Amino acid sequence: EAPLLAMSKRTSTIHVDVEKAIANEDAFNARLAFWIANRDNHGVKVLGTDESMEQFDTN
Amino acid sequence: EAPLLAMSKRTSTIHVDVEKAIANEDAFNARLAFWIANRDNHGVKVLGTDESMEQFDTNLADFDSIIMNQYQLVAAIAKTPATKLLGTSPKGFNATGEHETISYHEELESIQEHIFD
Amino acid sequence: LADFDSIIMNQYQLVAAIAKTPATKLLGTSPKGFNATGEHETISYHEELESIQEHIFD
Amino acid sequence: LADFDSIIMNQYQLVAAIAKTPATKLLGTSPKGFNATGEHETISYHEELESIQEHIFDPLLERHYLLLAKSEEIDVQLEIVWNPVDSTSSQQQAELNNKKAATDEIYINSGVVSPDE
Amino acid sequence: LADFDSIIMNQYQLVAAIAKTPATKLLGTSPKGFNATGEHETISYHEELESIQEHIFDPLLERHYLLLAKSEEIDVQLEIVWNPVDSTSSQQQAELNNKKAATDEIYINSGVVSPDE
Amino acid sequence: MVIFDEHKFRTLFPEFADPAAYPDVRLQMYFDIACEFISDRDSPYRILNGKALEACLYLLTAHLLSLSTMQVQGAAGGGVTAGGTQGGFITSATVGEVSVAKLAPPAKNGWQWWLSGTPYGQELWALLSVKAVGGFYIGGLPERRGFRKVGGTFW
Amino acid sequence: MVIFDEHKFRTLFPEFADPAAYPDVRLQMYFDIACEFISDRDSPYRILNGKALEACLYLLTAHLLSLSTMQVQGAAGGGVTAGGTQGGFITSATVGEVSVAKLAPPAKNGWQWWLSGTPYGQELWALLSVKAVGGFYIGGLPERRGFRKVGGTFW
Amino acid sequence: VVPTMLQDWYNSQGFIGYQACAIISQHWLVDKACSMSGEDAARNGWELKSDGRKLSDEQSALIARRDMEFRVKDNLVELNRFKNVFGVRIALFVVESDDPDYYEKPFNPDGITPGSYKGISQIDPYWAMPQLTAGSTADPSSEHFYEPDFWIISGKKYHRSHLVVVRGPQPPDILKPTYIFGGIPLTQRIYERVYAAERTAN
Amino acid sequence: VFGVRIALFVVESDDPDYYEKPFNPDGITPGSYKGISQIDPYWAMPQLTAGSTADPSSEHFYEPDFWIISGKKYHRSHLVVVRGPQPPDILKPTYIFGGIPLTQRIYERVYAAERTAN
Amino acid sequence: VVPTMLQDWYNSQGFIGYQACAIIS
Repeated sequence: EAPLLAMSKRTSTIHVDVEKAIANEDAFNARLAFWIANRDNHGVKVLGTDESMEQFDTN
Repeated sequence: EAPLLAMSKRTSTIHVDVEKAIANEDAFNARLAFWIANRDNHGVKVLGTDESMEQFDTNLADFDSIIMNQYQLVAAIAKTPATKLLGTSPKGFNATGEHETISYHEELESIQEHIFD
Repeated sequence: LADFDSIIMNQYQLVAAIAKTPATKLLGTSPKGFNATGEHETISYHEELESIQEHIFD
Repeated sequence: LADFDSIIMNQYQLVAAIAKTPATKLLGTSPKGFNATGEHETISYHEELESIQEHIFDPLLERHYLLLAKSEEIDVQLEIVWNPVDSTSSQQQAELNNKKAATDEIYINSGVVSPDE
Repeated sequence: LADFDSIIMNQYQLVAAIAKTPATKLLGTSPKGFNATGEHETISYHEELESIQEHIFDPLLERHYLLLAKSEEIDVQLEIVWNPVDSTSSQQQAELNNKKAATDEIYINSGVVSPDE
Repeated sequence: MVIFDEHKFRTLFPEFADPAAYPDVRLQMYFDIACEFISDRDSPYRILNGKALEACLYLLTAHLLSLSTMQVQGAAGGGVTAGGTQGGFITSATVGEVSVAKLAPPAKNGWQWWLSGTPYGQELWALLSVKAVGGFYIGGLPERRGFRKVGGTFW
Repeated sequence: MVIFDEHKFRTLFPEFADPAAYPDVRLQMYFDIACEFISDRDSPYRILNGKALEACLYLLTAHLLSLSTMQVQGAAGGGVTAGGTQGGFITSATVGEVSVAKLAPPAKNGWQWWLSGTPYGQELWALLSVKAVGGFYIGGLPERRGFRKVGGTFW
Repeated sequence: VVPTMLQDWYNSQGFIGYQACAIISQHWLVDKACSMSGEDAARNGWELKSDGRKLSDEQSALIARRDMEFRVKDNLVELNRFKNVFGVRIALFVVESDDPDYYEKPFNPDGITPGSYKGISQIDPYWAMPQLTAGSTADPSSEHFYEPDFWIISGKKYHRSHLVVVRGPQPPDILKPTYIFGGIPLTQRIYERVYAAERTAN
Repeated sequence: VFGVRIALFVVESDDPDYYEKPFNPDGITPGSYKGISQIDPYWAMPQLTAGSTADPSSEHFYEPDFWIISGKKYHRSHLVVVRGPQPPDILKPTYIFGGIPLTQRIYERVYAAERTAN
Repeated sequence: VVPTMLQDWYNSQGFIGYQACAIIS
C-alpha cells in the first residue's frame, strides 16, 4: 500500500468554469495536456480569476 | 517517483485576467517568457491588482523510507543480504552483522553447494 | 530544498548498487545518512567481484 | 538560508566524485554532514589512484632510463621500483619500523634470513 | 540571524580550500559544524603541500650551495637533506625517541647494525 | 494583419447600412483603432484565431462606431452638448409610466465596464469570456520524458 | 516626442470640428498637457507603442477639451458660475418624467474616477486597462542557462 | 499469468544497441562504473609458478620483456572495461602463418611456427559479426548451442577457438540472438538511473 | 587537463629524417640524450596510415602512427603518449584520437558547485 | 530502444575542445 499510495501521493487540481470549458472541450484539454506534458518547476501557469488551482498531498 | 516528482516539485501559478490576456496574447506570452528565461532571486515581478500569483510545493522526505523498505523486501525474497544486493544496508536499518553473515555465508551457500554436489 | 539531498544520495546509492561497486569507490564516500562502509562491504567488493574479474581475466 | 549549505556541500562532494580525489584533499575537509573520512577512502585514494598514476608514469621513466643508461657508457640495464605512497606520520613510521625490526629479529633468531639482508 | 554563522563558516572553509591550508591553520580552528580536524588533514597538509614547497625551495638551496661551496675554497661537493616537519609535542617526541631506541637495541642485539651507526 | 471589408460588416450590422450616415473611411478608421485594443496578428496557436478574432474585431468597431454616432447626434437642443454624453450600462430607466430595471453586469474592471456600455461590446465581452478558460503555461521543459513510467512509457 | 496635427484629431472627433469653436493652439496646448499624464516617448519595448499610444494621447486630449468646454460654456445664467462645474460620472439623472440610472464604474483611484468622468476618458481607461495585463519583471539574469536540463538543453 | 502492464514494463528493457552504448559511455558515472571494477583486480598483478620451483632468471627476464612489449596489463584492463561498456568483447591473439586460410581451422596448440606470437588485439562488437553453423544451431542438446562458431571481423571469419570471448551476464536462449549472442550491457543497466541521479543533482 | 599529452625525448642524430623510422634502441650515437619535452595537443596533429586504419583486426587500429608537431612527423614509437579513459572506436576520431578530458568531465559540475556556494 | 530525450541528453556531452579545456583550466 505504501508504493501504490505513493504513486497517487499528490493530487493537484484546478477550479475552471466547466460550463465554459464545455463549449470548446478541445482547445482547453489540448492546452492542459500540453501543460501536463511540459510540467516543470520553472514554468508558470496562467489561470484566470475565479480559479483556485489548489493541491493536496498524502503523508 | 522521487526524482520525477522532484522535477515538478514547485508549481507556481499566476492569476492573470485571461479575457484581457487573449486580447493581445503575443506581447503577454513574450513578457512572461522573458520572465521565465531571466528568473532569478533578485529580480522583482510587477503584477497589477486583482492578481495573486500563489505557489505550491511538494514534500518528498518520506519517499526514501518507502524505496528502501521495498529494496529490503527484494533482499528478503532473494535470501541475499541487502548489503550484497543494494550495495549497503538500507535507510535506517541496523548495520549488518554476524547474524546476517552466518545466515548468508553459511546457510544458503551450503545449500547451493549441496545443490552443486 | 532540504529534501533534495535525500533524493540525490538515494539515486547515487542506487547507481552504486547497479555497478556492484561501493559508493565509497564511485561517489568518493558513503552517501547521505547511510551507515559507514565496513568490513561487510570490503569483503563483498575486494573479495567477490574482483575474484569474478580475475576468473574473467584467467 | 539554512538549506543552502546542504546543497553546497553536496555539489562539492560531487566534484570530488568526478575528480576521484577525496573531499579532504580537494575541499580541505570532509563536507557538511558526511561521515568522517576513513581507512576505506584512504586506501581507495592512496593505494588505487596513485598506483594508476604510477603505471601511467612507468612508460616515461622506462624510456627515460633506456635512453639515459644505454646512451651513456654502462654495463647493466636498469629497472625502477616505486616507493610506498602513504605519507604517514612520524609516530606511525616509527611503529612501522619497530614492527619490521621485530619481524627481522624473529626471522634471524629462527634462522631464516641473515642480518646482511 | 541564526543562519548567518553557517554561511560565514562555509565561506571561510572555501577560503581554506583554495589556500590548500587547513581551516585550523587559517581560521584558528575548525569551522562551525564541521568534523574535527584529524590525521587525514594533518598528513594532507604537513606531508603533501610542505614537501611540494620543499621541492620548490630545492633549486634555490642547490644553486646557493653551489655558488657558496665551489666559490670558496672547498674540496668536496655538497648535498642537502630535509628535516621532517611534523612539529610534534614533547611527549610525542619522547615516545618517538623511545621507539627508535627500541629499534636500535633490537637491531644491535640481533647483530644488524653496530652502535656506531 | 486583418483586412477590413465593408460588405461583411454592413450585412452583419444592418443598422450601419447607409453609406451617407456611415462613410467608408469612418469604418476603416474605427477598425484601425479597434486593432489597437485587440491585436489582429493571426496565429494558429492563439485562443482567438481566424473567424473568432475577426468577429471580435468587427464587434469592437461596431462598439466604437455606436459610441461615436451617439456623440455626434447628441442631442440636447439640436446638437452636441458640452462634454459629450457618457456611456455605461443603463441599470434602470423610466419613461412616462413605463419603467425598466435591468441586471447589472459583473463589471469588475474598467475595460469590462466600458464594453458593457453598448450591446456590441456586450457580445464582444461574452465572446472573450467564453474563450477565456484555463489559461497558458509559458516555460517549462518536458522533464517527465526522461523518467521511465508504468507500462514502459517514456523510458 | 509625438507630433500632434489638427487633421487626425478633427476627423477622430467630429464634435471638435469648428476651428472657431476649438482653435488650433488650444488643441496643441492640451496635447502638451496630456504628454504629462502619458509620456509620449515612443519605444518598441513599451506596451503603449505606436498607434495605441497616439490613440491614448488623442483620447486624453479629447477628455481635457471636454472639461474645458464644460467650464467655458457653463452655463448658469449665461456664463461661468463661481467655482465652476465639476466632472465625474453621472450615476443617475432625472429630467421631467424621464429617469436614467447607470452602472457605476469600478473607479478605485482618483485617476480612474477622473477618466470615467467623461466618455473620452472612459475609452482611454478601457484602452489602458486592456493593455495592462500581466506586468513587467525588472532585474534578474539568465541564471538557468548555466545549468544542464532535459534533452541537452542549455548545457 | 503475468499482467500486461508488468509484462510490457519488463519487456521494454531491451537491447539499446552498440552505438547507443558507445555514445552513453562518454558520461562520467558509467565510465567510472565500467572502469574501476576489473582495474582494481588487475592492479596487484600476478605471479608465475610453473611445475618447477623457480623459473630460470633468463626465462623470467624474457617473459617480463615480452609482457612489457605486449602491454598485457593495459589490454586486460581495457578488455574488462569495454566488456562492461558493451555486451561482449573479443580478444584476438595475432600470430603469423604461411597458410592464408589459417584462421579457418579450429585452433591447435601445435600450429605455431616458433617466433610468431606478435601480440593481441581487441575488436569492438560493431566491427565483428558472429556466424552460426547448422551444427551449432540445430541441436539444443549440443554444448555449443547458440555459441558463435565463427566471427567475421574484416571479411575473413575467425574461428571461436582462435580468439578469447568475454561476455556479460549471458541472457537466456530465446533472446540470446537479440543481444547478437553477447551479454547484457552495463550501459543498458545504468543509462536511466545515472540520468535520474544527475538530473536530481542538477 | 586535456584529453591527451605527448612526451617527446629529444635526441640528436646526423640524419635529418631521423624521426621517420620506427624507434630503434641501437640508434644512439652516445652522449646524445639532451632531455625531454612535453607538447600540448593543439601543437600536434596525429596522422593515420592506411595500414593502421583499414584493418580492425590490427592491434594498431585507430592508433596514430605519426604525429605532425612542427612540420615534421614524429613516429609513434619515438614519443610517449599518455591519454585519458580511451573512448570507443566509433567516436575515437572525435577526440582527435586522445582521451576524455577531465575538464569536459567537470566544467558544468564545478560551475554549479561554485555558483551554489556563491 | 533508447528514448530520444535520454539519447540526446547523453549525446550532448561531446568533446568541448582544446581551447575550451585550456580556458577552463
